[PDB]
Amino acid sequence: NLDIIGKRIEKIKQEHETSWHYDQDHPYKTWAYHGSYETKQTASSMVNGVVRLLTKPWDIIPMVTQMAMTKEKVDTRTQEPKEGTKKLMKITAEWLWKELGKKKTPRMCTREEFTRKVRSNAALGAIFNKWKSAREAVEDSGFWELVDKERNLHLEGKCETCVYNMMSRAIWYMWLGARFLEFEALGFLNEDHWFSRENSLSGVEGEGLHKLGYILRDVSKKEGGAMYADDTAGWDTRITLEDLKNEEMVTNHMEGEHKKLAEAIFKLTYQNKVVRVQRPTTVMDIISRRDQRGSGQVVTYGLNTFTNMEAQLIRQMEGEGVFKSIQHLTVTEEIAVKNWLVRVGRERLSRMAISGDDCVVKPLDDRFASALTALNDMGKVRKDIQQWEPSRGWNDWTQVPFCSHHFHELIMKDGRVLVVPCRNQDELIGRARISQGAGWSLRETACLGKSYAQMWSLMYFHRRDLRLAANAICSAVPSHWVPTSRTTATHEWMTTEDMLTVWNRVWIQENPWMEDKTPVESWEEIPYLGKREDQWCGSLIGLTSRATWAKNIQTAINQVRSLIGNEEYTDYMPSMKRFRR
Ligand SMILES: CCC(=O)NCc1nnc2n1CCCC2
Ligand SMILES: [Zn+2]
Ligand SMILES: [Zn+2]
Repeated sequence: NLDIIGKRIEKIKQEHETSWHYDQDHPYKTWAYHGSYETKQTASSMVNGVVRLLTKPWDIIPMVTQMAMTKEKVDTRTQEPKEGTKKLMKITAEWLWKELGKKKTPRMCTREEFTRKVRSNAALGAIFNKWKSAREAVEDSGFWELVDKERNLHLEGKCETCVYNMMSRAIWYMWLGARFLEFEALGFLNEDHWFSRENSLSGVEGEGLHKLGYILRDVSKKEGGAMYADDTAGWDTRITLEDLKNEEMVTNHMEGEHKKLAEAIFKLTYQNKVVRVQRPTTVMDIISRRDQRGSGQVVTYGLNTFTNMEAQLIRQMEGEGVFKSIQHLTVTEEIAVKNWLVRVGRERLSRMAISGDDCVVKPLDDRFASALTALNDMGKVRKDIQQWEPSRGWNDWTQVPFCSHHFHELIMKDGRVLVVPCRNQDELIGRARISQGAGWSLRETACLGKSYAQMWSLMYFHRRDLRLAANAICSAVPSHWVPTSRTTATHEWMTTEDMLTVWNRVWIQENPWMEDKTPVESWEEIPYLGKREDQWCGSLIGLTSRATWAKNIQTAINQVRSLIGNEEYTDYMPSMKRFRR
C-alpha cells in the first residue's frame, strides 16, 4: 500500500499545499481516496464540412446526424477467483508466455524509436506543463534528465511521477516521461509483433481489415461446433490482481536492466495505481487501486489479447472435460491440463481470432456453450445474457461479429473470390463526418476527408453509395494533397499512389488467399454486394434522395472545389460505368 504509492501522493500534496483537504462527501467506494485540491477546466466532436457537403442525402438520417451531437462501472469490484481457477490461469499463462517466446526475444525499446514515434503522430496518450507538445519535450535534454531521475528510481524499486489522469470507455493519460518508461520496458510486445497470427496463432495484430474475413473463414473450415463471439461486460474493469500477476510473468523471460525496468512497470504502475479525476462538486481527486487495466492503450491491447487467449483456452478446457471443478485442481488434473496444452494447445489457439477483449472461438463441439464456471469465476462475465444461460453461437462465419464488422463472400465476374469487411453504412458515413480537435484549416479538413474516401475505395468498394461518395471526395480535393489523420491495423489507404494500383496490391498481388495474380485493369471489374444485400447493410440505393445526389454529383463536387479554390483537381467519376458516357 502507501509505501509504494505514498511518494507520488506526497509529491502532488505539496504542489497544491494551498488547496489540500480530505473531502468527506467523496463519491468513491471501491477506489482508495487520499485527498482533493483546486482546479478549473474540462473536447466535443466537430463536423467535417468537406465530407458532409458530399453526403447530402444523410443530412436527414438521424442515425448519421445524431453521431456528431453531444464511470459507475470503473467504481465496482471483482471477487478473488477460487484456488482451482488461480491454478488453471497460472499453468495456462506459464505455457502461453513460453509459446509466444519460442521465436521472439524480449528487448528494450529506444529513445530513438520513441522519438521517431512522437515525430510522426502516434496516439501515445500523454498530457500537455514545461513544454507545449510531445515533439518539443523529446527535442530537449532537460526532459530526458527527468526520465533519467524516474528511471533510476524504478531500478531502486520506487516511483515519484508515474500518475494516471482519467478522461463503456475510460482513457488513462500519463505524462510523456511515464509513457516512455512504459514503452522502453513493454513496447517490444507491439514493436516486434508478439500477437501477430504467425507468432500467437489466435492473434490478428498487424493483420489488416482486408485479412480478418479470410482469417474467420479459415477458422470456419475446422471441424467443431458453432462459432462463439461472446462480448465481456467492461473487460478493463474485470482484470483481477491474479490477471496482472500472470501478465507480469513475461519478465521471467527477460534479463539485466530490462528485467528490472519491466518488473517496476508491473509492480509500481499496473499492480499499484495513483489516478487524478475531475469532479464538478471543479476539484481534482487523488485515488488509488491495485486491480483493473490502466496502462497505455498499445500495451493494454497486447495484455488484453494475452489474458483473453488464456481465458478462452480455459473455457475450451472446461467444455472438453479436462478438469471437473474450479474449487480445486487435483495433482492429476494439473498434469492433465499441462498435457492438454503440450498435446493440443497450439491447435486450440488456431481455433480462435482474438483482438484484445474481442474474440471468436470455434470449439471442438458445443459443450463450450454451457462451460461457464471458469469464465464467470475469472470475472469475464458475458454482456447482454444471464450469468448461467448458455452462449448462442453462429452457424455461418459470414454472420459472426468481429472488430465491429461482419464479412461477405463476393464473387468477381472472372470467378475469383473476395472476402470483404462490412458494417452498417450509417456508422461509416457518420464517422467520416466527424473530426476531433481545434485549429483545422480547410486544407487539413479536406485531407482528412480524403483519408476516409481512400479507406472506403480500398475496404468498402463493394457498397454502391461509398464507392460513389469516395470518388466524389477524391474529385473534390486537389489530386496531390496528402491524406492526413491526427490519431493513427495496416493503413494502406494513407498514400498519394493511385487507388486502383493499391487495390491490386492489397486484394490480388499480396493476398495469400488469391492463387490467380492477374491484375484488374479497371474499377468496373471490381464487384458490388447484391443490390438487396447492400440495402440490408444500410444502402440508400432505391431512394429518390440518393438518385438525385448520384445524378447531380458534379454540382456537389464543384461546390467543394469553389470553396477550396483554383487548385489542380482530377475527375474520378468516369471510373464508374454510369458517368462513362
Ligand atoms: C467550378 C469548380 C472548380 O473547378 N474550381 C473552382 C475554381 N476557382 N477558380 C477557378 N476555378 C475553376 C477553373 C477556373 C478558375
Ligand atoms: Zn514511476
Ligand atoms: Zn454487410
